[PDB]
Amino acid sequence: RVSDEEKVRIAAKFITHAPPGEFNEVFNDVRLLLNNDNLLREGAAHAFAQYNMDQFTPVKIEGYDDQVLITEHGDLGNGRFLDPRNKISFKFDHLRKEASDPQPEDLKQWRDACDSALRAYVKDHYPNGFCTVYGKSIDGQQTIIACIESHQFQPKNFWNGRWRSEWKFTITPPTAQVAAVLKIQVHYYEDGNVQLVSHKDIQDSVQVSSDVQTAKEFIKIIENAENEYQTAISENYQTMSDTTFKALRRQLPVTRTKIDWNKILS
Amino acid sequence: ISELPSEEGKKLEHFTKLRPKRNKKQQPTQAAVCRVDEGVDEFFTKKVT
Amino acid sequence: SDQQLDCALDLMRRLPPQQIEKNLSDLIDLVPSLCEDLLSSVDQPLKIARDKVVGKDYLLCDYNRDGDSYRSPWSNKYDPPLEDGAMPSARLRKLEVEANNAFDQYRDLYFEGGVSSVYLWDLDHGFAGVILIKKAGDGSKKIKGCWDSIHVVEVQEKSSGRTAHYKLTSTVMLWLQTNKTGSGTMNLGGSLTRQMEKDETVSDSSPHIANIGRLVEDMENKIRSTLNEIYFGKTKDIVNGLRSIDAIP
Repeated sequence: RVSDEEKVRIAAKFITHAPPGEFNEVFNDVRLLLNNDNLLREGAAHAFAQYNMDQFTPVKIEGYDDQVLITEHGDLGNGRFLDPRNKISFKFDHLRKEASDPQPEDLKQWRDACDSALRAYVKDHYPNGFCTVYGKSIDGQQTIIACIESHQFQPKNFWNGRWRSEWKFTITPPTAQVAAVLKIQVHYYEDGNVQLVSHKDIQDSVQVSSDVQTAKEFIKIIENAENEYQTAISENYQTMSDTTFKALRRQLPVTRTKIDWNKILS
Repeated sequence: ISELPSEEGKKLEHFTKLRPKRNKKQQPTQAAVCRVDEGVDEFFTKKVT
Repeated sequence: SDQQLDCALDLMRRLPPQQIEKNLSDLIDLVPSLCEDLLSSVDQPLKIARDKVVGKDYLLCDYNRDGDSYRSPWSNKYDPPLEDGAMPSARLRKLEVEANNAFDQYRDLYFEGGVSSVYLWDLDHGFAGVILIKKAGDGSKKIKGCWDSIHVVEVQEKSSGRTAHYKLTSTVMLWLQTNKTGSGTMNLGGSLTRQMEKDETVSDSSPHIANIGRLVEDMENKIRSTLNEIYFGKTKDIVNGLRSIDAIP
């Protein structure tokens, strides 16, 4: 058997593997199975927060009308997160997914410009997208981090899906080393459980100039990459459809008719 | 902690519950005994960090 | 704990089906009292064992498992060897061998390759069977695919015996993956399940294996269609509602 420790380790593991829009169900299921809430509260605590940070969970702060992403880049420690757009800390509830207690906070010009071009870009290409841009120093180097989350939750028709992109431009003028991770997940669960799991890595090096000029190049670069990714995915679906699937099971035998089981059993 | 909101309308049904049952003589020692699956680990770990 | 089981099954409709094996064993560690039921309700990717004695392959599933051993439909032995594992009656073993042949022809006609296995076991008033099939792709176009069939059938013979009642519960696991500069890694996996319930005539001209086969056939024909709709149609349409190459009007 296993300890109550290993039990929550298992419980936490399951939660962080909750599919988009299904955190509440996975949570309800696990908590019933663990059957020990203060063990859950204690043990899965780190899980809840990871889930929201990994998933780039979006949240509305009453007062601002730009939704902010929970991301480990916004993690201010001690329950709070940063909103770089409006320069605020807010308390965040990982199970309710609510922001509260907005407080003021203290590459400004580049994150601003990048942010502007990215909002434009997101509103044009993602039906329900949000984004969040960070400017900070990672071990001596100045970096822009642009996260994008977009989803469609259709619980009543047993399906959910989510796109996340995360772009890191570490800036060493006149060059910027570009890193990005692209992730898409789709789950359809009517009379089954089918999931798409996809992700692509990008490493590149780029030119750098002025805040505003540079921002636009960054967004034009991002748009391009996310088209290749999306296009290639669509191509994969097509090859899978008309080539690979057909090689698995025929639609009918070569006799163009169903089986004669009398003949079979002879 | 408490029960969180569900927007699914109805419970999911499990058809495999109602399958025929086969009584064994010796019960399992482990759930597995002695790749579907490729790329899936790094989906949950990959990060620009 | 009929409630616990449900939660357990609900969870498994939600965790990436690609990791069913690890998730199931973790899940049983979480709730051991559900071991026996979790093992017969949760479908896993089929595995292949060699039957040394006859040097043929066969498929594994809880339905040919006893202890930590699996029984071959070829040699009818357990492996590793097992002291008194569940065995079909000699009557049933006979039919089972005939269902194996019958469904090997089925496999051939429809998959033109792959493996098949049929395991039967006795019931109070009739019997049950599970027909298992596995077919992998070639890796043509750098795309990997595997198809898994699990048909579990219950057969209720009535005292007349002129007819029987058949409960078929059918699962197909479809597994595709690819790594292209594209794109990147892409893994599309899962399974659909469906039930049927029919009364058919049992005679010399319409025997059990014929009735069962015809059911398994209608079913896969159906599911093949739905798998095609779900995988490359529905989940596709979902991806393309998250983001759009073309600027939105």
